[PDB]
Parts: sequence; structure tokens; C-alpha cells
Amino acid sequence: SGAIYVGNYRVVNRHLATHNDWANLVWEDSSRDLLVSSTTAQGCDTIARCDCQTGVYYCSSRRKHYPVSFSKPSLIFVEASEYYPARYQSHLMLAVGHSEPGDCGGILRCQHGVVGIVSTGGNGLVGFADVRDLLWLD
Ligand SMILES: CCCSc1cccc(OC)c1NC(=O)N1CCC[C@H](C(N)=O)C1
Ligand SMILES: [Zn+2]
Repeated sequence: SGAIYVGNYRVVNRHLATHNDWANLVWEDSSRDLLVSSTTAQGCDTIARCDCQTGVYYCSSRRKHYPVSFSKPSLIFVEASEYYPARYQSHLMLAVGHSEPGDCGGILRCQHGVVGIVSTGGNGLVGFADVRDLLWLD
């Protein structure tokens, strides 16, 4: 679990959005596993506007932050799960690092701010949904 709170927006993994997120929907994209909902209070986060490929992410299954080198946002095949059919997920960045089901929503940050959130993983990999191209969040 986890979310980004910026301005009057809450960014979450689309597959973990709540009834409240859908009732206050701003934008969603199943191909990116992202959903943004509106909030009444001002958020705590700021968004990176950069091309960093190194950063640090929070891994809830280890209660720890890990440094990572991650690929540029791209279209990557993601196998079927209880949440989605087998498909290509766009704007996804992969890295070698631990992750397991439950780690989605953990934030990835570089020196400039929030880069994205954990969205996929497996066998020593962790995938992050990029949010740096969503300029309207600011
Ligand atoms: C219960 C799923 C076990 S596979 C796994 C194994 C290790 C880490 C994992 O995520 C952090 C995952 N989970 C996973 O990749 N997805 C399941 C939820 C929806 C994700 C998506 N964006 O399509 C894909
Ligand atoms: Zn950066």
C-alpha cells in the first residue's frame, strides 16, 4: 500500500484504489496502473521533473529503503493477475531489488522529488509506475 499526496491530488495504484478514490476520480489509466483522486487537504509531497535513473524506494515487506538503478519509462509485458488480464503496462521502469505482493504503493524518490510508485515485481525485480510526465499534478 501507499500513495503520493501532491497539491489537492492523491496518486495511488489503480488496482488498490478505494471506493472514495473512485467517487473523487480525476484521472485513471489501466495501462499505467495509476489512479488520481481529489483531496480536501494540501498534500505533503513534491514531484521530480527530471531524467534520473537512480533513486531510493521504500520496501514495505522489509520496512526499509533501498537504492536502485532503474530503466527509462517503457512498455513492458505484465503477466495476468487477479487484478488485470495479461497485457503491456506503459510508463513502467524496472530495477533489481526486492519486492513482493503488498509492496505496491511504495514511493521511489531521486534528489529532485518523487519519481513514481511500486507497481510490479518478481524474482528479485521491482517495477515502478512513473509519474514525472504528469505535469498537471503541480
Ligand atoms: C499477487 C501478485 C503476485 S506477482 C508479484 C511478485 C512480486 C512483487 C509484485 O508486486 C510488487 C507482484 N505483483 C505484481 O507484479 N502484480 C500484481 C498486482 C498488479 C500488478 C500490475 N501492475 O499489473 C502486477
Ligand atoms: Zn531526479
